[PDB]
Amino acid sequence: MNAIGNFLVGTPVFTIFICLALGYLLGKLKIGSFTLGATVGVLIVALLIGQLGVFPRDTLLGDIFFDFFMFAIGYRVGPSFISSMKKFGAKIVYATLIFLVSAFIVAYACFKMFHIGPGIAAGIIAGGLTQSAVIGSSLETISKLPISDHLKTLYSNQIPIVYTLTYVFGTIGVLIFLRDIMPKLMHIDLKKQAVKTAKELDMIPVPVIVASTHFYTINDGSSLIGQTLGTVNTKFAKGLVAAGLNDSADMASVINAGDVLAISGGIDEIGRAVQEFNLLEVTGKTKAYVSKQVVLKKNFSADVLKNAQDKGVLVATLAGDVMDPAQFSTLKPAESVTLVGQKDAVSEVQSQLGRLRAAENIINYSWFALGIALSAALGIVGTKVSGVPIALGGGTASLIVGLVQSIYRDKHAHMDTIPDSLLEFFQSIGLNLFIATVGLSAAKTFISAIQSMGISVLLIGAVISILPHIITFVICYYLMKMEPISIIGAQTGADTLSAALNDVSERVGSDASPFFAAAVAPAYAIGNIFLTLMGPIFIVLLS
Amino acid sequence: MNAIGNFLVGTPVFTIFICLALGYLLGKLKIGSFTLGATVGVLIVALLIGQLGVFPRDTLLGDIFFDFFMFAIGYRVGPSFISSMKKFGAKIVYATLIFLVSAFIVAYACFKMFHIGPGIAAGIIAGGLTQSAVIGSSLETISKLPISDHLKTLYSNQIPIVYTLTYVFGTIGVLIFLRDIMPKLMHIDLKKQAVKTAKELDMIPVPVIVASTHFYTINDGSSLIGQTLGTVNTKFAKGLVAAGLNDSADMASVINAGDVLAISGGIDEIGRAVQEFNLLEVTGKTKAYVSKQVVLKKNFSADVLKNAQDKGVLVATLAGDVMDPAQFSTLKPAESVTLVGQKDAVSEVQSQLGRLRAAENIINYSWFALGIALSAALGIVGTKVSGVPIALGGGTASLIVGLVQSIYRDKHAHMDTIPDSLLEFFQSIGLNLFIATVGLSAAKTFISAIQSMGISVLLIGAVISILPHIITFVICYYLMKMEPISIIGAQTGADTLSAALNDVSERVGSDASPFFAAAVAPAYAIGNIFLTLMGPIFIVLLS
Ligand SMILES: N[C@@H](CC(=O)O)C(=O)O
Ligand SMILES: N[C@@H](CC(=O)O)C(=O)O
Repeated sequence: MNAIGNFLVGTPVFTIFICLALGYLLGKLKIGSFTLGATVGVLIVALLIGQLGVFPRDTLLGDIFFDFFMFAIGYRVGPSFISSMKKFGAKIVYATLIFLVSAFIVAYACFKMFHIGPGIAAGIIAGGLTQSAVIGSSLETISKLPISDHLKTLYSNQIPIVYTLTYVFGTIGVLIFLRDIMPKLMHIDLKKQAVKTAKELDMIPVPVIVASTHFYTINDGSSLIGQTLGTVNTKFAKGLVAAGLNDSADMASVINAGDVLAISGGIDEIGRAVQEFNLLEVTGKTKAYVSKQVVLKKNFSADVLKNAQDKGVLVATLAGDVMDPAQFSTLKPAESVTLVGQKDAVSEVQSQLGRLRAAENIINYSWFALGIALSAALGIVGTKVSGVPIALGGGTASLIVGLVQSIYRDKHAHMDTIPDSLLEFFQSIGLNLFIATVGLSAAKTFISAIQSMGISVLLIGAVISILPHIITFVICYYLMKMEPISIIGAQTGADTLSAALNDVSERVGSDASPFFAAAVAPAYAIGNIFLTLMGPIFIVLLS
Repeated sequence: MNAIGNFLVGTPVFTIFICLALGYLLGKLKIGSFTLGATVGVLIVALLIGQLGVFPRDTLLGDIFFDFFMFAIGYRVGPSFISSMKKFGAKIVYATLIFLVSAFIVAYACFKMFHIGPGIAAGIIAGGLTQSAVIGSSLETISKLPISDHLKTLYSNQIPIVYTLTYVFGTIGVLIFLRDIMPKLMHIDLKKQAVKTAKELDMIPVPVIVASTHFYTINDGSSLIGQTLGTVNTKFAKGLVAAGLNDSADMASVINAGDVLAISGGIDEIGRAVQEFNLLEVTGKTKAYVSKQVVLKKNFSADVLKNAQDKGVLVATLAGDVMDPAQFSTLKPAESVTLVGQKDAVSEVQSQLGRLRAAENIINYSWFALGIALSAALGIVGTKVSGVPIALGGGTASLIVGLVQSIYRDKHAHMDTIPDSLLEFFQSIGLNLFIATVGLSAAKTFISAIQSMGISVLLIGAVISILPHIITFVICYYLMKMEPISIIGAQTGADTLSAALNDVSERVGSDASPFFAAAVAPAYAIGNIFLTLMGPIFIVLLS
């Protein structure tokens, strides 16, 4: 009975990664009509495990794995923010401002009416308004602010316990309220209304067809044998070209017998070409005919574009698509494009068109590390407001750093892009690891604190977690008469619920997912910054 | 001058992630004809940075980020190990055994001839034989073994300093020796000889063609209008089927006008079909006609396979390819396969064929965490040999756990697969972070130790890093007369050099990369286990 606790305290890695394994299973368990979720399951399992031992809490591991989560969230939100700012109106920002004001007023009123101490107030804020940087910011503010030392220790110790108590209700309750109750009240379907609104706007994604090189070989005795390749290419419709016979690129090489054309262009265009003149579609074996993407120079000469069209290299954008010849003159200078053709001829046109680009798969670890370092440096800075040393915080600055990096990489393509699955791994495991560490830390005195303050730490959290959403929903839908889905988006962005974001995104469908992302993106940054700042101000005010 | 040090010691995240950013740039700097590399650049930058402050070392962060690296390496090596054991001979294992014996003899002789103390001996082993778990295993062994307390502190403190000194020469020197000097001595080219040997064997990868659904629409008045769909499907050659008109699947629906066939099969087969009867290749817009992968049941009925061939569902393996009908009877029971067809008809055949499978992109975080926990638990176990409490170690057990998990997931496909870029991120950043932490730790007393022991800690490391490779190369090539490339593979696997592995793999070409991986894979596990065990034995013997 003691040996198991000795083993658990001896090996922290086993404890941390065994409080993270069973949590996902508990979250994926289906009980009744609600699923607990990964974070809540991890918190419950950590709370149960932590009773056995006296495990302490490591600050650096949690800080790093939370900075990774914040950077991943900022990177994912990045591209949608500027698009929502351009196209969606300011009502998205206005809803967040209303929600923040309402939460401030309700929290102040409840804390004043119940005389809640500053430590419990910080815990209730950090739990009901689901933000994790509040714990660290409040600890730093409590350390800086002048009080008795015993008061400092008590206030610093009481925060994680109240955090773990109220976090349990916040995620599940607000998820249920924003996923079922509000759609039932508005008498809409989440899929249908969002699809209709996305159809009204132009957020609906449009698929892009990419040209490819298909190796059609010649039918012998087709009566077209004996025509020069340049005239055959001019015979092809707009957007077509033949790379050349075998792996060679020669202007005047008439058809001999059964040789390959390697037609490049759009699928329907190749189809009409085949119906114009029959050809054998053969898989072929050649590694020379490969496309390449290259960033252009500032001069971005178009005469070389015409000469490459004559030469046998199809022009396409970075995504890959045939484009109008009139776009040659009015192209964007120094814009990366993709071309298909011969092994070295594409490189020749590249040398005459611009510097070589870089592949998507490779990752700039130097840029990753520099982003993390700049996030920490930005979080260092802080100002004082009437004796309150407020600071941006470590996690909050990472969101801004990721946003700026994504926006700047969208324009300037010199830097490479982080793979998609890496971001999902980052956010998921980082958030669950931070939650597991906190829950393992605050576990021994859990039962003592739930004996000391039973109902005056859960009902307050429930009220502060539910009431502002109801007020802002009523104001937005009944009085101001906004659109249906943007209300959900703005509320779930202001409350900073990534689980609710993901659940509504997966329920709504892939068609309107770039709509919901645009609805949520402007809210997240303002909500995070103001909720991070709310903590120290509340501690100072109730103190 | 003091403020910068105060900032650096105040914020460990900034220091750790700023000693990791400049390191990659320094490694990618081109000086002369050699590149320093990421790990060596990080060590140099960490050593320069650590002079300013008094930063301590965190054990948990390094342990976790090294366990991730070891798990990623084991997962990548996994599939090749059993294939190399089956096809490559036992000479691969024999070369590693010879190398380990030679390294043991040379190290014992040098340490006895120079009376090197046990701590310096552990450091020299951990540096010259590039293995990082030696530090932790030696620290644990020194803690357990009975000596005077001052001796314990001195021996524990001297290890990282000697480690950082000799690690610099090991990677660069052995990389140069195994990449240029040995090919010059054997008078071979790394690309050509490996390609020839892979052609002699059957390690050469073979590309696989996957069938797809192409929506050919009907030419009006083609004289084939008015034939039932079943007879048209039987008219199609072996390996072809038409899903059905529009998005429907009806057996008797004659061609009306300009309707789509949605031909499915191999590209060349569709080409001969189009030449048999002309069709318009149109991109089309339909989301119903999507393929699915499903794991089969044990009964794996083949009558339903024939009925699905009649029905209009093409049969393919998980990779995706047309397969012979005679393979229907002799298929593997409960083997996952992929089918193309209608939105729900594929699900019908699935219901009659087996349980639904899972997608590639999704990751089982529960399996990841359980693997890490089992790695720690396996590393806990240990035995005693004449008073030496040897143990497997934390990092070493992770390699075995990853190997077993990859091998078991290859057979049983219920568990999902980790994405590829995640493994590369894991190994790279984890190894560089551990190296940065160690270098930042052992920096203040670096100059004092290089004043105390100048030349008697570098020449010994160079000799122990160079000489065993020369001996084993001479024995393998001149006396035993082995094959050329397997010598390089076995030596680079026995020395456990991931940088050398990656560099030779990228230089050799993608064609022979699954050959070099098979040549290196058997060596790595035995080398890691024996090099991890070598440390405590050496400490006890020289003590
Ligand atoms: N999405 C939330 C998760 C949490 O609070 O733990 C946040 O980043 O604030
Ligand atoms: N590939 C080496 C790297 C190192 O020693 O740091 C190893 O895992 O042992």
